[PDB]
Amino acid sequence: HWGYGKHNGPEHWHKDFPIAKGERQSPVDIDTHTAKYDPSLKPLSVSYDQATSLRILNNGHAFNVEFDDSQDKAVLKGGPLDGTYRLIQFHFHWGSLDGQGSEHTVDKKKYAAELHLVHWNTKYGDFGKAVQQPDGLAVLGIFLKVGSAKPGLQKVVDVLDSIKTKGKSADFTNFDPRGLLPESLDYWTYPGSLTTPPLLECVTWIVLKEPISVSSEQVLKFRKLNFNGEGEPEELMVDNWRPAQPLKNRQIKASFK
Ligand SMILES: [Zn+2]
Repeated sequence: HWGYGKHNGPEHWHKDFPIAKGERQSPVDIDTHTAKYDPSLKPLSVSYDQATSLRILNNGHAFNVEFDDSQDKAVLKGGPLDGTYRLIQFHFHWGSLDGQGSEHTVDKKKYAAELHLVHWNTKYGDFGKAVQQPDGLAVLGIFLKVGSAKPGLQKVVDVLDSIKTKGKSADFTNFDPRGLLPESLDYWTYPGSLTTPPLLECVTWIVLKEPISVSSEQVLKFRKLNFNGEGEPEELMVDNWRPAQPLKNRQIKASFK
């Protein structure tokens, strides 16, 4: 099955998922000088006051913090979006060392990690229908750099030892994703895809300009996770990022100058 090794990593995915070589694949390099400032872009509306986290899952490629998406309780709107998108889960991508890990890059710079808050368009009723539509998902992408600790991340870090291996989950209630946001909501946006199989071309990407700072100790705990299941040969969950894909016939727009 697909993964992030020599034998099954991103450069192999096209064999099972031919859309990997499609016209709107993610992630991409954000060339900051080429991105067009678009004064028509609205401020992002992130409304997470009523978010209900339920559970955290090691799915063998990342860990997902899952939310109750049975009502409009944690929603993204505004920005480049028309309508309302409900938060279903967040997860991260990260590296074996601090010099790589992000999926998007900024003028070819790689960050230590990247957070993806995944939301689906309520006009399609459920996530599985949304991913079949070109405007089905909105993913908020946030870069992580290593420096000061992110206090709001620590609850996530300190549950990872309970979900070390693929298929483990743990109760994860009352977690407030507002604690993972940077101060500014300035953003880049472009049309793209999920960055994991099935690589569906259903995403409006919203990538924040300002990274959050996490500590080296926080990121080191991410790197103690395992891709493998319980008892299997240990293969650390590191370098679970897809590299930048061709931009093709797309424009990246900036909300800011
Ligand atoms: Zn992701």
